[PDB]
Amino acid sequence: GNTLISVDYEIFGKVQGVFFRKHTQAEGKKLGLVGWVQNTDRGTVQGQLQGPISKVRHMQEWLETRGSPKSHIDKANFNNEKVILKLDYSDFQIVG
Repeated sequence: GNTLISVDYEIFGKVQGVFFRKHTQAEGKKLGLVGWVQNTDRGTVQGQLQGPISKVRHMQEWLETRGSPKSHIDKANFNNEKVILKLDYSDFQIVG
């Protein structure tokens, strides 16, 4: 059992109408992460990532430069980066 972290994310850019949520869920699962992703009312994509630090950090880089193939990302805001006792999530859902 490694040090587990959680981080909140919000992604600004051409991120809706580009299958962003599907590809986020897929990549999170590929990297062994749990959490969630949704569209927000301000046109951004938002969620949390939880998992081992190297895995979360990789997904953070994904969210900074890549996302779904047709998306382009202006900014990824991260906050509430915290060490956690255990995962709060058992899967990675698209929730909104």
